Amino acid sequence: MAKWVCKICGYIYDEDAGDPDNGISPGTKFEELPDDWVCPICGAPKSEFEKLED
Ligand SMILES: [Fe+3]
Ligand code: NA
Repeated sequence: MAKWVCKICGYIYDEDAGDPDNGISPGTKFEELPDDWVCPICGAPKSEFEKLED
């Protein structure tokens, strides 16, 4: 699955890992993260992530 970078701090949201400590099971696509999910490192909103692909 895809990976997304936090353009603030460099955290990688890896869809295969999810974010279970913050309520997100492995395999959750970035689009399906709740609108108010934030970077677990710096708190950046979803708007500050970019998908790692061409
Ligand atoms: Fe961040
Ligand atoms: Na933190």
